[PDB]
Amino acid sequence: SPADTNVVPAKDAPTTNSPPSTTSPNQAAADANQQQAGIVSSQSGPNAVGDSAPSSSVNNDGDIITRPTSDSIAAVANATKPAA
Repeated sequence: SPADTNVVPAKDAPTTNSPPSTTSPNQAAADANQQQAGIVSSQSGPNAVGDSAPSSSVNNDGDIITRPTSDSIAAVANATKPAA
């Protein structure tokens, strides 16, 4: 029974479920993933307490991004263009 014999991490899996948050990026994501898996809260006790998941917002550096790393470089760049 194929399409089962071979299952690999989905496209961009690290941070798929990760919800667009500005409060606790990781916690918020370690939860979308939590409910996502279907694992009820009351079921996993101590575990689902202090935990993080890669977040779709957190970006590669600590900083809690609010838009693509690229469109952010684009902001700084644009805001600096003396009249040719």
